[PDB]
Amino acid sequence: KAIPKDQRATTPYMTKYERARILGTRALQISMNAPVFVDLEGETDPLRIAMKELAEKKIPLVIRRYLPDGSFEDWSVEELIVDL
Amino acid sequence: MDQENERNISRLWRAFRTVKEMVKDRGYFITQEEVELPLEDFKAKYCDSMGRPQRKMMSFQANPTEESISKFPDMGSLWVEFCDEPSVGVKTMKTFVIHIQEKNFQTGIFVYQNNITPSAMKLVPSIPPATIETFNEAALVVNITHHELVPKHIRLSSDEKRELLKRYRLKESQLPRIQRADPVALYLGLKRGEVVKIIRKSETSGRYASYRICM
Repeated sequence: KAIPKDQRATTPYMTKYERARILGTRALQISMNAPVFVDLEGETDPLRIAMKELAEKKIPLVIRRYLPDGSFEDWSVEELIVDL
Repeated sequence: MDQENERNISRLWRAFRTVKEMVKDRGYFITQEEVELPLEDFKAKYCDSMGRPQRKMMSFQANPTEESISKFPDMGSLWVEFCDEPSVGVKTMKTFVIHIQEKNFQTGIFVYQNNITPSAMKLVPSIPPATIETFNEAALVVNITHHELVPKHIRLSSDEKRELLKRYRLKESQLPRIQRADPVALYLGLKRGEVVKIIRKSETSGRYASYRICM
């Protein structure tokens, strides 16, 4: 039921799961001829590209982490600290 | 030569200590000294000239501590009762069920010997809001809460209780449970709907605190 960008108690870090699904969804779009936001310095494999987009923080996605009570927090991929 | 009666006095004495300690943990003013009443002083201060103990005079009253009242305001006084009759009867309990109700005692603890008549047992729930508790001496000869495996149980105030549910954002049904007739809940006179913070040692972290709501 929405939670202000402030008062977020959830981890600043990306979960292995979040990352896995983000790399999976994004790779699906790349494989379907969807535009890429990172300079393709050779890479051709969609996932390999998706990963490059994650590092350079150019994936316009948002994770809606729901809490067991129904409420939820909204974190942007860009915002999430990636270290797994 | 004092045969059975000898080691029979020691049991009434020990159980008396458990009742003192129990009342103290509930939040009533009691001297550590009184709790550690040596056996010999007991045999004197509570026994007649024959070797037999007079339970009638062991009974006492307990008052909430200043500290206890700061959290639980509705905590009135307490009355403990040691019945001289082995098997309590309806006529015997009635006198008790009235004593409490009369002196406006909020809680009445009835400590009996062997057992009580099922007839008399159905005389407890009959003087709201004052509640009456029963304890078999045998079950008090030892304080269970003094056992390694038994961690610290702390009755929470309705305040803390609200605070608890608010932060973890939980329904009452989502909290771990503890049976009403659970030995420890019986010890702390827990009432349905009440929450207890359980502070236990952990080999994983230092301490770990869990919660249980009395069913």
